[PDB]
Amino acid sequence: ALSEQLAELEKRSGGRLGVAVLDTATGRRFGYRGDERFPMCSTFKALLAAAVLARVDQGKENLDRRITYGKEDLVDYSPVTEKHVGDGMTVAELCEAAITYSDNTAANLLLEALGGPAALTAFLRSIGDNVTRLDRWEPELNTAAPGDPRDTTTPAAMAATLRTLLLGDVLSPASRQQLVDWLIANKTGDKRLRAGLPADDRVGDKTGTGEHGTTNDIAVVWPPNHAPIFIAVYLTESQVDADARDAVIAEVARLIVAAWHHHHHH
Ligand SMILES: [Mg+2]
Ligand code: NA
Repeated sequence: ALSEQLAELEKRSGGRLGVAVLDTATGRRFGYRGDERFPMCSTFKALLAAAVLARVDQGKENLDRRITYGKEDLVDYSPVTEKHVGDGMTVAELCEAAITYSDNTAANLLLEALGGPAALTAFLRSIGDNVTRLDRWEPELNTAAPGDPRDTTTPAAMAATLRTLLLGDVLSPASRQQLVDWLIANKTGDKRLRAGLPADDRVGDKTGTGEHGTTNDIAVVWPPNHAPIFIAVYLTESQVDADARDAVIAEVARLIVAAWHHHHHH
């Protein structure tokens, strides 16, 4: 049923919709185009923060190190970093801005601190993700050209990598919890998966937004008294407007809730 419902939602969107879910309480998993590539856009920033935290755990980076930068480093969509040219920001403040506001300059400064897109990709390979690839910087990585494998993931690989990072022992307990806390504090996803999930659930998420009608959201969801559910949703080549694309994502969450046994709103 869920596959046919998502096929109909995909038709409404006019684009290509990818979904992956895994429930760590029951083990139930689901995919719709789960092995097809989609542009990550800003969903990669969750993985970037994880790679930075791994360097902190190794003593190669410090969350309190202050990065100064200039006006010339600002790229489009930098709501936090544009306020701190004068004083700089610490590595922790840049991770917070990249995840919770999707700040693009913060992501570029963190990519520079990591060594670049190949460093992030090599980190992902080292933790068992053989799919996801980062090739470019902000804002070019949001081009989302159909057929272009640069800066892509698959819904199943991204949800699997989130499980490794948030439940596995890749990161120290402090770093793992910090990453979770940043995702829980996200400010950009209120109209996406969060809008379709039960109000009692605790949610961390990272959105992505790009050209070619690309709207994405990846989330870790804790229902009360319940091991977490991981959800990755990618929508691209969509023909409907930005609010309608957000509503597609929220509807995926509602459809997952409806298909899940014993789960409901209210
Ligand atoms: Mg359950
Ligand atoms: Na400066």
